[PDB]
Parts: sequence; C-alpha cells; structure tokens
Amino acid sequence: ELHPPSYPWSHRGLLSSLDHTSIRRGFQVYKQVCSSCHSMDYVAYRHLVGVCYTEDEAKALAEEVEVQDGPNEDGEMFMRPGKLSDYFPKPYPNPEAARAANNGALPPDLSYIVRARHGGEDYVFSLLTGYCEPPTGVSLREGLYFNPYFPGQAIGMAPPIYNEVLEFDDGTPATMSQVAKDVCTFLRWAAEPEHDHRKRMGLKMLLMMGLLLPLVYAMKRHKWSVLKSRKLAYRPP
Amino acid sequence: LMKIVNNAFIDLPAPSNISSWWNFGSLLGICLILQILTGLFLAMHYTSDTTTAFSSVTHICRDVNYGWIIRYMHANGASMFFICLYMHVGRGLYYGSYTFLETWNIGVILLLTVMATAFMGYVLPWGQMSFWGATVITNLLSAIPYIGTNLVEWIWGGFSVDKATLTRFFAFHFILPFIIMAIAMVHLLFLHETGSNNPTGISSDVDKIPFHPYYTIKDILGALLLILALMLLVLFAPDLLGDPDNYTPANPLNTPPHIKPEWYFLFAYAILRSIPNKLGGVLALAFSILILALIPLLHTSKQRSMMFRPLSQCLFWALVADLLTLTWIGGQPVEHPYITIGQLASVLYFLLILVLMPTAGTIENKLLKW
Amino acid sequence: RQFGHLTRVRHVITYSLSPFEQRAFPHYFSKGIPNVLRRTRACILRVAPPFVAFYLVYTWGTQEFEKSKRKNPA
Amino acid sequence: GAHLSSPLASIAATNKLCQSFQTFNICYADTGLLGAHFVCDHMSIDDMMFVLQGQWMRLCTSATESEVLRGKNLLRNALVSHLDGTTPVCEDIGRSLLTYGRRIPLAEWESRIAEVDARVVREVCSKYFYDQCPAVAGFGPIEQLPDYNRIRSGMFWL
Amino acid sequence: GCVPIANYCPCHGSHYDASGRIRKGPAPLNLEVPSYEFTSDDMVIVG
Amino acid sequence: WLEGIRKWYYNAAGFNKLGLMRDDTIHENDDVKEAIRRLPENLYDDRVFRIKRALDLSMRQQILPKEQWTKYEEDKSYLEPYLKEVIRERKEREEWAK
Amino acid sequence: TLTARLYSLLFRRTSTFALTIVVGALFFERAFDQGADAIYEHINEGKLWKHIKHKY
Ligand code: HEC
Ligand code: HEM
Ligand code: HEM
Repeated sequence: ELHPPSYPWSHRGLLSSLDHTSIRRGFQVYKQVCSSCHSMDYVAYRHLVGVCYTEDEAKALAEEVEVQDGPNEDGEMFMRPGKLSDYFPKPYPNPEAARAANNGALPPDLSYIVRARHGGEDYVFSLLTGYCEPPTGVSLREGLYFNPYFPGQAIGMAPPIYNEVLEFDDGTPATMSQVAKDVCTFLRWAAEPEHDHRKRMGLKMLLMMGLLLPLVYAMKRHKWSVLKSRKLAYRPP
Repeated sequence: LMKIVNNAFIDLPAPSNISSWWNFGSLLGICLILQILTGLFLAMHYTSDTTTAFSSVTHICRDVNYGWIIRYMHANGASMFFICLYMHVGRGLYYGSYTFLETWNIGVILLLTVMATAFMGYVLPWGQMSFWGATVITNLLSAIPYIGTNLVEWIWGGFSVDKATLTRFFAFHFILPFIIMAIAMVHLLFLHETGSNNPTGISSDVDKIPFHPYYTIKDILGALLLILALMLLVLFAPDLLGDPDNYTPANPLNTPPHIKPEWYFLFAYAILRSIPNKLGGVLALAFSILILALIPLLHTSKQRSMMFRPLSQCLFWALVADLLTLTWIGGQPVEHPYITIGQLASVLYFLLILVLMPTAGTIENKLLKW
Repeated sequence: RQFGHLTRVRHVITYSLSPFEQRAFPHYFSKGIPNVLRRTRACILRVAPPFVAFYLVYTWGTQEFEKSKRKNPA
Repeated sequence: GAHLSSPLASIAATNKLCQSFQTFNICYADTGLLGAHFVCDHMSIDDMMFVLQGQWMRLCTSATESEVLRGKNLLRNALVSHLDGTTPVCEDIGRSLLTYGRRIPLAEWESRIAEVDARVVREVCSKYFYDQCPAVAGFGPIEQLPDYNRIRSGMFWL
Repeated sequence: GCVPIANYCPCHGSHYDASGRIRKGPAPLNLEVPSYEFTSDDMVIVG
Repeated sequence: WLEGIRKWYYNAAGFNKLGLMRDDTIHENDDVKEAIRRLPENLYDDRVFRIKRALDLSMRQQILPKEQWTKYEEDKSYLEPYLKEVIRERKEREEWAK
Repeated sequence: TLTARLYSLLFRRTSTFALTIVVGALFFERAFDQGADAIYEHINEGKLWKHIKHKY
C-alpha cells in the first residue's frame, strides 16, 4: 500500500464548506475528459442547481447531448435532447464494452468512489500527480502504466490529465494541479450533495446541545440536591 | 386502569448509590425506538431487488428532503447501540448482575438476536462487503458434517447468494426489533420481582427510592449524550465506522484485498480466524458468547461486586485489553506478527473467565476466612 | 413489590432540605476536584496497565508488521 | 362516615385509609404555621397526601361559594363555643393583649368574616399553599412516605 | 473463500498453476473441481 | 510471612473506608437470609446504619475521614456463629434425606 | 429582581407557563436561524451561491 498525505482543503474544517466556484470549473473537466469512459449513473444535471449552475444554463447542456428515451408509437425507440431530469450520459451501454475499449480493464464509476476508497480526495489528487518513470527492475505490459498510489503499482490508466489539455470558462490556469483540485472537489460533492447543509445542522446542534447540556445537568443536580445534602444519625437507647 | 402497571416506570423502588453507568441500561430503549423509528421511515424507499437496491439507497441520500441523514442516524446509530451493550454487560460482571440467573440468560438471547439481526442489516445495500460479508460468515455453517451444505444452500435460496438471499433477510431484519421490543418487557419483568443491583452488590432494600424525578431526567441526560455522540458522528464523521467499500456496487467476480465485517464482530471474528482448523474455532465462537450463560455457575466469592474485590479488577480490566485487542487484531489481516497474538488472545479470553475469576473468590474467601 | 413491606428499620433519623434552599453546584471546583483525584488514585493502578500494554502491543504489532513487508538483503 | 361534607373525610371513612387527622393555624409574631397532622398505616400514606394536596389546589382555584358558607358558619360556632365560661375568655384576652394589641370584640370578628368570599380564598391559598416550600415530618413506618420533591411536584395542579 | 486471480489467492497470495493446483500459500487444497460432462468437443455441461 | 497481607488486602478492598465491616458485604442467598433474620435487634439495627450511610456516600463517591475508618483488629466476626449454625442444619437436612 | 417579578407573572400558573414557551420559542426561532446562517456565511465568505448570485 501507500498512504496519501492529509492535504488541506477549503472544506477540511469541521465547519468548512466547498468552494462552489471550484466546483463550477470542476464540472467542465468531467464532460471534456472523464465522460468518455466513466459512467456516473447516480447524478443528473438538476442536482447542479443551487451548486454550480442555474436552471437555464445547466439546461443548455441537456439540450447539448442526445439521450435514448421514448417508445415511438411505431413501437421503436429514438434519440432526443435530454433535460434536467435526465441523468448523465452513460459513456458505454455496458461494462464489457469498456473492457473492450481498454486493455481488458474496466473504469469504475466515480459517483461514490471517493467515499469508497481510503483517504478519498487525497488518494485521488495524489493519484494523478503520482505519475513518474517506472523504477529500475520493473516491467509492464502495454496499456498498463505506473502509479505508486494504486494497489500493485500497476494500472491500465492512460494518463488523462496534463498541463494545457483544455481551457476553462473564466480563464484560470489549466495546470495539471488546479484542474486536479476542482475535480476532487467535484467528486466529494458527488457522494455528498449535503455538505452545505450537513455543517448547518453541524452548527445548530452545538449551540443547542452545548446550551441544553448544562441546563439539564443542573436540573439533574437540582433534584438530586436533596440527597447530595442528606444527613443521618442513629439514636437507639 | 392500565395506570397501575406503568408505576414500574414512575413509582418503582430503586437504589440511591447509582452511578452514571445505568444511564446505559435505558438508552437501549431509546436506541431501539429511535433506530426502529429511523429505519421504518427509512424503508419507505428501500427496495428488495438486486437491480435497484443499491440505487434505492441513492434514491435517499440525494433526492429525499433531509432523508440522507436517516441513513446515518440509523446506521451509525447501530454502532452507538453496541457501544451501550459492552458498557451495559461488562458492568454486570464488574458489579455482579449475573447472579440474577433468570435475567442474565435473557440478556444473552437479545445479543444473539441482535448480532444475527445486524448481520442482516449491513448486507442490504450490496456494498461489495455486504456480499462477501454474508458469504464468509454464512459459509462457515458448511463446517458441520452431513447437514452444513444443506442449511447453507437452504438459506442461500439456491447454491450461492442471490436476490433470493436478500428479501429473506429484509423481512427477517425488519421484524426482530419488534420481537426484541416485547422481550425487552420480559427482560424487565423478571427484574420487577427483585429490582436492580447496586455497584456494591449489597441488597439495598432499606434505601429504595422513587423514580419519576430522579432517574428519569438522569436517563434523559444520558440520552442527550447519546444524541450528542450520535449527532456528532453523522454530522462530522459518518464515514468513520461504516467501511468505505460498502458504497461500492456488488460484484461476485472481484473481492477486495482485505476483508473485514463491521468493527463490532471483530473481537469474535478474530477468535475464529485464529484457528487454522475450520470447525475447531466455530464452536469456540458461540462458546465465547454463550459462556455468559455459563458464568453464573462460577460466582465463587460469597461477595457479589468487584468494587470490593481488588484482584478481580486486575483481571477484569485485563479482559478489556483482550477484547479491544481482538477488535483491532480482527480487523487486520493474516500475517505472522498478528497470528502469534490471536493464538494467545483467544486463549486468554477463555482463560481469564474460566480459571482466574473463579480462582479469585476461592482465594478472597480464604483471605478473609469464609 | 413496592414500598411498605420490604424490611425493618429502627432508630434512624433522616434530615434533608428543599432544592430551592440551596445552590445546585456548591463546592464543585472547591471540593469536587480532590474527590476526582481521590477517585482516580484508587482505580488507575488496576485499569491502566492493561491499556499500557495495549499501547505497546499496538506499537510493536505495527513495527514488526512494518518490517516484514520491507525486503531482506537477498 | 360516607355522608360527611369534607371530601377528604368521606374518603377516609370510605376506604378506612387513616385513623385520625387534624389541621391548625399557629400564629407567631411575623409568621405562623399552616398545615395539618394526620395518622395512618404504612400502606396508605401516599394516597392521603395525594388527596390532601388534591384539596388545597382545589381551593386555590375552584372554591364553591356554598362550601365557603359551610366554613364561615363553622368558625362562628368555633370561637363562640370556644368561649364557654371565663377561663377561655382570659386565654384570648391575655393572648390578644400581647399579639393584636387591643382585644377584638366578637361583632368585629363577624364583620371581617362577612367580607369574605371565594374571590378572597383563591388569592390567599394561591399565596401560601401554591408552589411554596413546605415543611414535613414523620415518626413511624414511613416506608411509603414520598420524597419532598414529589410532594412539591404534587403541590401545583397541572 | 475469496476470488483467486488468474496468473492466485490475492488476499493471501497463494500461488496456483494455470490448472489451479496450489504451489505456495495458506490454501490447503488444490481448488475445487466440479463434476461435469462434455456433450461434444465444443460444449459443456458443468455439474 | 502471611498476616501482614490480610491486613493489607483488607485496606485495598476499600470497604473499611465506608464505615463497613466484613460481614456486611456478603452475598445474599436463602442460607443467609435465615441467619440475618435470626439476628438480635441491638446488633441488627447496628447493621443498617453502617450500610445506610455507606450507600449515601457511594452516591456521592465520597468516603469518611481517616478516623472513622474501620480497623482490621475491630473487624468483628459477629455473623459467623449464626451462619455456620445454619449450614450445620442444611447438610443435616440433605444427607438425612439421602 | 427580574427573576422574582418574572415568577409571579408567567412561571406561576401552568396555563400561563406553556404560553411563554411557544411564544418565546417562535421569537427564538426567528433569531437562531439568522444567527447561524450569517455566521456560516461569515466563515465561508466568497464560496456560496449568494456571493455569486449576482454574476448570473
Ligand atoms: C482513457 C479513458 C479514461 C480517462 C479519460 C479517465 N479514466 Fe480513470 N480509469 C480508466 C480506466 C480504464 C481505469 C481502470 C483502472 C484499473 O483497471 O485498475 C480507470 C481508473 C480510475 C479510477 C479508479 C481508482 C481506484 O482507486 O480504483 C479512478 C478514481 C479514475 N480512473 C478517475 C479518473 C480521473 C480523476 C480522470 C481524469 C484526471 C479519469 N479517470 C480519466 C479510464 C479513464
Ligand atoms: C437492532 C436492529 C438493527 C440493526 C442492528 C440494523 C443494522 C443495519 C445497519 C448497520 C445498516 C447500515 C447500512 C448502511 O449504513 O448503508 C442497516 C440498514 C438498513 N436498515 Fe437495518 N438494522 C436494524 C434495524 C432495522 C429496522 C428496525 C429497520 C426498519 C424499521 C431497518 C431497515 C433497514 C434498511 C431498509 C436498511 C438499508 C439502508 C442502508 O443500507 O443504508 N433496520 N441496518
Ligand atoms: C434491547 C436490549 C435491552 C434492553 C431494552 C434492556 C433493558 C434494561 C434496563 C432498562 C435495565 C435496568 C437499568 C440498569 O439495570 O442499569 C436492565 C438491566 C439489566 N440488563 Fe438490560 N437491556 C437490554 C439488553 C441487555 C443485555 C444484552 C444484557 C446482557 C447480559 C442485559 C442484562 C441486564 C441485566 C443483568 C440487568 C440487571 C441490572 C442489575 O443487575 O442491576 N440487558 N436492562
């Protein structure tokens, strides 16, 4: 194994939230890069509302991609422009096609991959940025590559990311690093659409329970005070 | 006039030297009702089909209005549940509840009811540890000769785990808390003829007091700590105990490199994993649990408690090392630095219970001449 | 069972006061803290040393396991 | 027995809970003592108190005018029948002339009472029974005797 | 009771053949051969 | 040497710090309920006040001052005469029935 | 004192007692949410929607 470090974040703090601006560029990445071979099936464009995009804007992406829906009255099926209810475009219809599109290897889903891998983000960010030349005395089949963070240090992961592989909207640098930041910020949101709200109840709880707990502890000590101050004696003849 | 039976929770005699430990004795009533209450609303959107169950969980955590909390108030609630028990039960040893033979046995049947229940609760979402978590444990029942293959295939609904295995648990799992809900009353009934049992172990009949002002709020104070320690985890570290892998979809054609069920088996699972033999450890497993029914024939001291048996405390807190060790040693893999431990720790468990705690009272009686 | 027919008592007096006529937390810091320490000094010696070894066995359990995966000179 | 007027007394005769009880009103300079004394067996204490407090809260809140006229006409025959002779007369005199200052004539005791109605009682009992910090005592098999906290929690209706 | 990998019990590292016979590992036996029959040179009845 | 230990272990139990005795900490079975029931009032009542106060202090986790503590030499064996008397009748009750 | 004058008015009678609570609780609700949210905004300034709710 290899243990990733504890890289800080804009959300590591126990009352820290996600930089939604970072998410906004993060979603660009999945569509331009990862959506060719990663099947995020547990998400739709509508969940991006109130998070990174708006109704009409995100809907513009549903108009962009075609989706297989609707039994025609002829008895056949067709393609339409998607909508906000529609989940993401699945790259490939089944897993086996993905194994066929690769060197026998499968891409996992990326919906809950963060919470389904030790370290979560810090694994992933260091995974992409852990590519290096293989060491001496190592050999690998074609298609496989080297990355220390992956178990076995042997993976059919083509390098997906590199500096100036694409460009973003507002125009921030398309480095291998900043891109790697927004994307891991993006995936944590995948398996946690509640982060913005978890901390909110994360905070309401304390200033109640921190406030009640003395009072109940007093009402306890209030009633018990009869016995916390009770004396006795023994007066037979 | 069903108002006279509810005096046992209002106007009941009970002692006055009572610690904060016995908060835990009633939190289960709060864990159980809460857990049921949570899970019941939770199953409003569960589905008992392989093709949709894992997704049907995702139907909750994403699309339901504040339902995502309910996955964790329930799930990690089940961890806080067990945290009560092994603080509820080791109590009875450190204080001597176990002389109440009619009650102590009831305290076992709950545990096997639950630990076989919870085993059916981790498996529903098809986490890739659900499957193998159900495979390994259930596979062991093939250890028996001439029937092991039958009952296992019989419970698998075939020759291996499948959709048919799932639904058969979901009903067996949605139900037993209600069976516990009534057995809870039974567990309090045999109590009611004798009442509670102080830390000193002395029959405190002279100093039994009311219940509505004093221990009610005291339990509520504990429930607050429970809800606190529960609200903390769900809000701040819900991924802590619930292993990461269980968010993976199920696939029989691939395993993780490391297997472990949920943390709470691990004191027990390690005992089996210690034994290289298959069957030779299985009977030790349930024996490790069912020893509790066998302890009260080993109350050697004509005292009761252990606040007044200092040597017992030297052993008792040593037992906790073994459990908390087997907890950790269980959740770690099979290699030479760890096998050497469980081959001892397993024996230590049976050893501390059946040799040295009896040996104490046989001595402590002699140290004070009776 | 209830109050009334438990046992016998003779020549015993009980004094006690309302809660309202006394502070809830008097002498909490002033008197409690020694009593905490006194409660501590009677229990630590029969509770800690198991956990002391646990911390060590938890230590050596990793180090030996840590070395074993590291290679040998051959 | 059952036919009596005090609801407390009727129940005590009905189920034979107690054997005797009395009330009082002591007067000292800036204070006194209001309360009662009752006498029962160890398997009946809790219920008498529950009924007893059940009467005080009743008068703090719900005091029937006709029931007031009962007691107004009790107290007249009390002080008068108390004053049957000479020695009781000089008990009052030698006592009033250290406490009240003057003596109070009986025509004055009456006029004070005639001002009374249930509006007054609901103010007074609310002032001295309701939610106060009572004083308790007991000498005997008090095994059933509840705690001062429960007793006070039984002091205020609702 | 886990899944060995072909060219091998990963969670214990138990070296097998392509035929599946154990060479090295905690695995006590060579793996389970089920009963079967070949109707022809291109089809199978596994059982 | 032995006798130093009985005094020592007697101090480590702690019940000499709560004004209690050896006999008071006994487990209760039917054999002993008889014996307790057989005890005289002058001594029986003296059992309860020892117990009754130790409870109130176990509530607080408090103890008594060093002077009030119990001494080993005063750890009277007031109960053993009544006790072994009983089991002398128990064993006769059984072996005679055999 | 404020404590005593409070007692005679509200906490004395039970029918009055519950009146204070839901009333104050209602007025308490309006404040507690405003206290938390602003602080949650105060911490994570320049991160939330309402701080980008003007660009679009
Ligand atoms: C060229 C197609 C392709 C692209 C583009 C791609 N992936 Fe991969 N991904 C794969 C394949 C194939 C695997 C299989 C790895 C294996 O079999 O071990 C994989 C594996 C993974 C895993 C599994 C890690 C684990 O612990 O199991 C993650 C996470 C992942 N990719 C994320 C990403 C990220 C992040 C990017 C963009 C930086 C990306 N993918 C772009 C094809 C791709
Ligand atoms: C002692 C009683 C129970 C135990 C030990 C237990 C155990 C568990 C656990 C640990 C989970 C976690 C699954 C996860 O986090 O993903 C779970 C899930 C679940 N529980 Fe139970 N449970 C109990 C009672 C109940 C009850 C009373 C209900 C319904 C009333 C219920 C219905 C469910 C359902 C539908 C799930 C699937 C949710 C999920 O997997 O996330 N369980 N159970
Ligand atoms: C849902 C499960 C359970 C419920 C609802 C429950 C309920 C209770 C309650 C309310 C008490 C009184 C509180 C106290 O004594 O401190 C109690 C005591 C006790 N419990 Fe539990 N309990 C449960 C599980 C168990 C288990 C698993 C055991 C295992 C041994 C057990 C054994 C005992 C014993 C021996 C007592 C006696 C207390 C004494 O001796 O003073 N109970 N139980």
